[PDB]
Amino acid sequence: MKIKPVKVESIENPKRFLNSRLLTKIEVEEAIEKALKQLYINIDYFGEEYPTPATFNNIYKVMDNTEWTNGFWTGCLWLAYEYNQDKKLKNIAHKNVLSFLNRINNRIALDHHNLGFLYTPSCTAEYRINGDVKALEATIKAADKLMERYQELIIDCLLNIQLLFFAYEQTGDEKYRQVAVNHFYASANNVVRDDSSAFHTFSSWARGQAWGIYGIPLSYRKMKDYQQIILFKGMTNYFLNRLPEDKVSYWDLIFTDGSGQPRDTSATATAVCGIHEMLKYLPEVDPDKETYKYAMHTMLRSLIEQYSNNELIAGRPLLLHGVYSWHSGKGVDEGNIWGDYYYLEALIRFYKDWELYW
Repeated sequence: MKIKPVKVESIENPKRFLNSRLLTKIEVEEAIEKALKQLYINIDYFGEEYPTPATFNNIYKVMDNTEWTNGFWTGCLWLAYEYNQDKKLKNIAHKNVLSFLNRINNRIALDHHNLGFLYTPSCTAEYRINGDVKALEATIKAADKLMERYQELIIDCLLNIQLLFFAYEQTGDEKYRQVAVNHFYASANNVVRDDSSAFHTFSSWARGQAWGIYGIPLSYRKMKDYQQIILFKGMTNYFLNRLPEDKVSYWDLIFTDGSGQPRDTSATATAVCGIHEMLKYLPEVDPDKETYKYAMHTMLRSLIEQYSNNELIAGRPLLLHGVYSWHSGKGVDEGNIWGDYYYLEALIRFYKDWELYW
């Protein structure tokens, strides 16, 4: 299958990225340590329960395993575990995994399309880390449910399908791969506009753009279609060209400095992960490769220096100033758990050779 032509905008004023300082080991390390201090605080606060999708006045409420976002909390714990190998983290995160197994076994609150977001950073993550068999079981069950739904289109489905590529690799069953590949091309052609912008379902919502920026290289790993690199370039350049002075996306990329509109830091964290991933594969002769490298550094630096949480009290997020849903008035200028997750994932990506949960 083919990818429709898209307009790849030239990266405007590339020196805005190229003239910046790369992040040092100590800077990233200190950001990770600050994040983990908050996580350890929140461990005692949440116990075996979960943060709400977004904070309220920058304090998460405590909820059970029933939203679309619970996996991102366990994801934070596993990422912390990547850094310090603390058995305490493993023990809590594994209890979450058992809860996720229970959730899929008993079909509890699973009327959410992105089973990938729920099971990948929680269950597939533990499997990646230590081969836990119940984490594997939950993941395969999640994958099977997704397969059933894809026979009985949203941009974040580009991350959703990673669960299918995993199932293909684990079982050898080609059907997982076929559905994954088919859904990729259908999403790419439909949910991405000709100017390389995006909408949610089939102005430019920043997180939707970032889902594409990360979803595409994730899929590229498993498909190796060069037109995916072109599409990544289209979507990424569109994003970078609409970043404000501090390089942190406003919630909608039609807004910039002086708009008075809230930022969405979660979109920027996700884009940093996406660019980091794509750079593993992008040819050295790509004239924009170095610009991308510096871009992701400048974006992540701003998140660390200007947006990361500095108040270490119960319920605080890792990262401030996200937007959950502007139109519903939910989590507007609030921390959110996926933003926390991708922020920490970006830090871990920069710090170590990280084995992807995705």
